[PDB]
Amino acid sequence: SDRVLQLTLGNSTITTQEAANSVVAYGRWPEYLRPTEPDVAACRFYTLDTVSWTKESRGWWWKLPDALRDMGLFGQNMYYHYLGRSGYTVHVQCNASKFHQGALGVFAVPEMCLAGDSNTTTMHTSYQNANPGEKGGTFTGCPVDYLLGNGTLLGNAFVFPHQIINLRTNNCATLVLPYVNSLSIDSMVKHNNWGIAILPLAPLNFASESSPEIPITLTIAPMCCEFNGLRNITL
Amino acid sequence: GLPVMNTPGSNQYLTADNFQSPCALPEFDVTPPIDIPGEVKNMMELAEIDTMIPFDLSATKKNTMEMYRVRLSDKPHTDDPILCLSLSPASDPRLSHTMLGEILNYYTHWAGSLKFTFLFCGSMMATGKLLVSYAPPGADPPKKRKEAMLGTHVIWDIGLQSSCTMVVPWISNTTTEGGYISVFYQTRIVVPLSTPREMDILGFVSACNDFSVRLLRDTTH
Amino acid sequence: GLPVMNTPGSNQYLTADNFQSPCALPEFDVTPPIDIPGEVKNMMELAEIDTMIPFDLS
Amino acid sequence: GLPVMNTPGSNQYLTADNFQSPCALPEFDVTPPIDIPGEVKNMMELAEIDTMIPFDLSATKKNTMEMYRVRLSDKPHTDDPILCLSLSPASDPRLSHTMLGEILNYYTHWAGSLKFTFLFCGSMMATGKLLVSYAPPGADPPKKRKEAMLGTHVIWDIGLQSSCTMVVPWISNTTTEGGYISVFYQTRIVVPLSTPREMDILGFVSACNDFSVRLLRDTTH
Amino acid sequence: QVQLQESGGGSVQTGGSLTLSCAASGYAVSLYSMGWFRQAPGKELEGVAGISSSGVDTTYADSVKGRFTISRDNAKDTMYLQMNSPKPEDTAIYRCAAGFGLSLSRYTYAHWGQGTQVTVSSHH
Amino acid sequence: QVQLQESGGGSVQTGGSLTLSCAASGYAVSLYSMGWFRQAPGKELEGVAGISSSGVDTTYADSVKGRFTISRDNAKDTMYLQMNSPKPEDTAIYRCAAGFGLSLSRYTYAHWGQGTQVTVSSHH
Amino acid sequence: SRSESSIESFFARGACVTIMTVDNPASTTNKDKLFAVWKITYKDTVQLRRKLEFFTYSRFDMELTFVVTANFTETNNGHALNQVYQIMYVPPGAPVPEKWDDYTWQTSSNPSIFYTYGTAPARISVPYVGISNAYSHFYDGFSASLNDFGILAVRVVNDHNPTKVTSKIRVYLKPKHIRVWCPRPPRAVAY
Amino acid sequence: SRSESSIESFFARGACVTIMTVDNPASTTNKDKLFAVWKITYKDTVQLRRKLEFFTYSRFDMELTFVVTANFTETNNGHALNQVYQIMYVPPGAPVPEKWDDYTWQTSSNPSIFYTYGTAPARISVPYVGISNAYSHFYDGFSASLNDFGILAVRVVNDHNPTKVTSKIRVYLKPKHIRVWCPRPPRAVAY
Repeated sequence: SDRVLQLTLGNSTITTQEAANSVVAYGRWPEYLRPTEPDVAACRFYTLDTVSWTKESRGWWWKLPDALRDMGLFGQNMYYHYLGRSGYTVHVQCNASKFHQGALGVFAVPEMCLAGDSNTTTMHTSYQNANPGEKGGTFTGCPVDYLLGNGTLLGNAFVFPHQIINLRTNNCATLVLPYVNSLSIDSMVKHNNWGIAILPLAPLNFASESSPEIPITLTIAPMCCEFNGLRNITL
Repeated sequence: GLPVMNTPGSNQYLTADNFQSPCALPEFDVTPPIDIPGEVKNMMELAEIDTMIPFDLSATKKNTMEMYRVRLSDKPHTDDPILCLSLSPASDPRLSHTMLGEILNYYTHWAGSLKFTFLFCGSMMATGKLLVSYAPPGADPPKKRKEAMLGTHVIWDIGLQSSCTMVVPWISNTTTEGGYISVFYQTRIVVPLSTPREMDILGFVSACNDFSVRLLRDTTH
Repeated sequence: GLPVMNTPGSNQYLTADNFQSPCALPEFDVTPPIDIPGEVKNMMELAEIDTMIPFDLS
Repeated sequence: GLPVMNTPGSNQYLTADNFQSPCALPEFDVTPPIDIPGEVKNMMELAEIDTMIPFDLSATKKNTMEMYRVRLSDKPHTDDPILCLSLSPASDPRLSHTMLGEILNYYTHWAGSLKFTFLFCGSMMATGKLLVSYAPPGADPPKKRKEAMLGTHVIWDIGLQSSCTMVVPWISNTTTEGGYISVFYQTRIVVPLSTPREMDILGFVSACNDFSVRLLRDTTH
Repeated sequence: QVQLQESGGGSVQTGGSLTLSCAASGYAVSLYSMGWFRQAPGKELEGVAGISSSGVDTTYADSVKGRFTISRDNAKDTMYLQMNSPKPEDTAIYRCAAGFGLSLSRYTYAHWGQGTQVTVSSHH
Repeated sequence: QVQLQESGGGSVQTGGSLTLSCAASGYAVSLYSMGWFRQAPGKELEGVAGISSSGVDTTYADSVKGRFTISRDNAKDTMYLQMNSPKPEDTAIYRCAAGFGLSLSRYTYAHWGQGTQVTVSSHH
Repeated sequence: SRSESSIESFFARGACVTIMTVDNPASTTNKDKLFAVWKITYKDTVQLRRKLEFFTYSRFDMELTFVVTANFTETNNGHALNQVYQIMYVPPGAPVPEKWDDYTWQTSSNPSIFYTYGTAPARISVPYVGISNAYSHFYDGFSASLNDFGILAVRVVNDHNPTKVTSKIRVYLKPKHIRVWCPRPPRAVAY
Repeated sequence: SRSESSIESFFARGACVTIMTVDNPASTTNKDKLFAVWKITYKDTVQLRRKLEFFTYSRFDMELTFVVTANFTETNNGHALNQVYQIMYVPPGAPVPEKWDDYTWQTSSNPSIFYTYGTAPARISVPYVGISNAYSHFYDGFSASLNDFGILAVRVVNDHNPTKVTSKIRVYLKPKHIRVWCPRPPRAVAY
């Protein structure tokens, strides 16, 4: 759209799309809990593993704060504080041309659980499999794609706040998610607040031969993060 | 004691009554709430949210990701519409599975207006004009372009925008015949150079302000 | 509880009583009426209407 | 009589109800009270009273006067703390037997803050510096002096005063892991001339203003 | 509900005349129009034939006109897909439930039947 | 609750290798660290040996290092106090329950076991 | 015009959650022994469950109604005097009873209600007894173990009678003053 | 925030104090003879006892609830008409009854309550009937003989029936408006 501006959260450099429509989760802004507040140190853009959107792809998914566990300062506070809360400015850009055709679906599922009608026992999946870090996870046609990986017919996946990266429109996704949970503060280590999933709405089709697939990018910034009780400084 | 007289209804439990009852835990520390965003008042709010209608429920395309991908295929100017849809929001398989539709399973009566939104899932370089139509109840599906075109129709240019919205006016339930919604090749698809001659479309229905409901029923097994 | 005393008539159903009763459907969408002409208040109104007496019953 | 209607709950006894009841002795000479000092309003008041934590529950030292005498013994600078304590006020044997702790047996939830007080039970002539530490939940017991020292610690000089108080901040119950409280030989004990090289210490935990409780349970046999 | 049950499919010498049926287990059989979709192994279920709401229109695919036939039974629910002279490509899996249209499965009458495999085998 | 039950004690010729056990009748056996306290007749129950929360650290008293051994069983609860070469002073009453530490009983894991008397007797 | 449609009337229904069975045998039958114990959940049923599951978070005052019907199992002309059933509501985290005998059964804390058969059904209410600010119908991660509203306990209060009387406790729940946060697409199929 | 925690809610519970047994025999059984007599104390039970014992002095309005269930002891098809039980509350220091016959049983002073089985349980209240300004849970010295709130007496009001009906009086006490002076460390073990 032109005239795009960069924002530097001290260390991080952006250069957005421009602005072209952003999304606020239930029209709410992240505000302080009414503690250890890092501010700029842990409230600065971190870039996750850029993944490859291929014809064959089923989708991708990440947990918050899980992904950003291995993220410098934010991750320290996270590991060094028993009690903790935060917000996130999800920014998923995917650049292609006027010779590519498809539609990306980025959803924000508070408590994004996956599979098992064994309500009797959930979590089941192992701690490591439930927390795949920055590298991320993928749906399969077990996160059954058309059931949001969770037994629920995807056609409704639009309940959660979302934007559609339609190739021929905006080549970006901008999602703001204030802190959601029953608790006022939380065990960041153990509990995942949000679930950023990105599934194909329209498939990837490219003209003749060009880019055999294209790339999608997740850089997210923590929004007003705080924590309770500084535990042992384990180095 | 004060003279009192017992009337019919005494000692009988009303499933949907409204009476005061004695509290099991006097003075309990009720944790107060917080402003967790996601506060709802009604169900209709959920229905005035767009929902991807799973149009294609063909043998294979029913119950997989293709149920949503209505392909613009290389065929002729066969006027039998690109898409056909019966406006029976609960009594039509494609509409009964919507967010809106699921709520319509929880009442016997629904009334007001709805709206169809189309996302063109083709190239920036690709163009064409399509036609969205709605023949209100009574009228039958308009089999030829002209027939639909004659009535309420919307000519939607691809090469100008990806977003098309056509609101549906007045309708009413008892869960037997309503309206129809249809898509037609006004023109046809213009492909620039060597670009995949078969791209798709995505439809999103959502309720209107005027849309509400009455008489609460269910279904569970 | 408040001292109360039960008197004769309790537990007995009067066919032509006038009591308040609990509602089966709380908050139901009662369709409001319209001015359909033909609103009557009493039966006598119907009686102050001419009627062809069938005199000849041979 | 006034038309009345009997609703569900009539004729049923609620163990924790709140109803008016008829009096067995009308006009009885109720002796009026006097200001006997010792008037309490709540239980928490009793919990914001210091209580000698019976730290030493060793085979012999459990259930005799020594359970309270944590000896400062002639050993080396073995950094495994002089005293160790798990902050599980009801789920920890040493804390479950306290005044505070006993009350914590009468609820399921307790929340707020607590405070540790130490009385140095050594000579006026004896000195040294000790270290009181609290690593909040998550953190494990800090096995070496340094590890505890790195975090919230209090260096307490014997040769300056006998009274040490370190308040504990934020915690919460469901009667599964909390914090830890520890004592370390910052320096070591300085004995003047020919004085008994093994004296003791006395610990007193008490609640903070912010400390309260919820959901009343029990246990009796 | 009209629940459609497909019959009439299998092996025939290339150049026969196979009539394929589809019983409507519902009242509004008089519903809408009708149809027959075939899908080759892994390929799409393209619109072969179609009849009207009454059982009057006759709409076929480019390959199948001239030979293929469709006729819905008013009285006895089922529509008859008569593949006059079946061929090697007519060795596709057949489905039914097309009321309100023809051409594409990208619409029609969503509530679809199961499937029946027709194998046009003439070589011995 | 983890309720500890002490086993492995008694008479041995001074200079043997007695392995002493202590079963944990509770889930959080993985609790904390562990240990073995001995008390001579009327004397104090000093900290002899200790293992970690996982069953990794090895901490002994000045007398007992080089010979004594401690190993908590993860799978089968009990910690093994192997008094390699027991001596006349190792003729003390042994106890267990030391999760969170070593050195002194003036702390550790309060909920303590009963007792077992080891008598290191070599003279005949 | 939108009313009956609102939250306070989406759940303003008295739906069964569970059906528990008790007995008063003179014989020794320790299986269905006098006591009945059930974990207060919505999870057992279907209807009420899906309804709540439209959302991820909730707060509701939890009322319960207990209609109790009985009968004589053995084909005998034997008799029985009218009975009483102590309904013990147990707030989350307490000792759960077994043998209808135990100390717990005297509670001194737990609210319990004695009911005499053949009258207006049993009724109580437990306000938002959430350990959090909301009841999360779903919770992603590791501690499934839901929220726990406690456990319901009913036994025959009267002593052993020559003629064995079997009863049933039909439990209904009206979640008065309910509030919900962030909706999910509802469960497509069955559980 | 401290509420439910306060005294007026530390004891705002209905805890059993005693379980007394009566009968209506046509036969001569002088042991469990018609009458039931029990010294109003908290001392018998456990739960309620320890609770009070947290303090040394008290004042409380003493309410009591009597749920009464019955049955037929002998394995017979015999019958019995609904019954009545006179509950005699006896204020401290009065003549204590024996044989359900005696003058005392007509009282003209003592408050008594007749109850007809199969209804809402029995209920009364006795305000602070302390001979002092407070009820000392402990008293050091010599006059153990506690305070005495009196004695409860129940019998079958109806005459002798061919079929012997045995009943039970479950007594509960809610010490409404309680006040306490100078606390002690509570009793470590059991009694």
